[PDB]
Amino acid sequence: GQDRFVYTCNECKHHVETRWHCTVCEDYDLCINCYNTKSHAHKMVKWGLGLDD
Amino acid sequence: GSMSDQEAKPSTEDLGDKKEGEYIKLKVIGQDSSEIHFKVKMTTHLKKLKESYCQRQGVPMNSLRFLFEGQRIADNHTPKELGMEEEDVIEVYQEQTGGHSTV
Ligand SMILES: [Zn+2]
Ligand SMILES: [Zn+2]
Repeated sequence: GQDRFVYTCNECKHHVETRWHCTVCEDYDLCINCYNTKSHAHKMVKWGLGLDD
Repeated sequence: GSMSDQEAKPSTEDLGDKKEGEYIKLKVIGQDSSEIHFKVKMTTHLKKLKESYCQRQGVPMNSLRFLFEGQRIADNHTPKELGMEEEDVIEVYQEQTGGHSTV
């Protein structure tokens, strides 16, 4: 499913209008910055629960 | 436990050991005759790249231009588009040398 981005990133502590949660590594959360820089693929599932707009 | 189920890897195909992840290959080639080959870290606005090249040579704010793909982009953003993996190529145009030549 697809929803808002109400979440945070534990790699830089700077959530950004987006959040990808890697399963294989579990309890692992990445933002648009760390994800682009680190290059951590792993079938991530976008998790959100806020208002999109 | 073994490197490969078959037996062993040729190692020939894989030469050297580089991350080739954090860093990317960004270069420029103006019409005049410029050839630069180097890698820059991808964690800051592309500005921290052309700024060194531009300052050490010339500023785009006149003749020199940086075309990321098929348009013009600002140097105050990073997540706007960039998102390069490794092979990052930027085209530039030089109307004038800015020196030596009268025009
Ligand atoms: Zn982050
Ligand atoms: Zn992972």
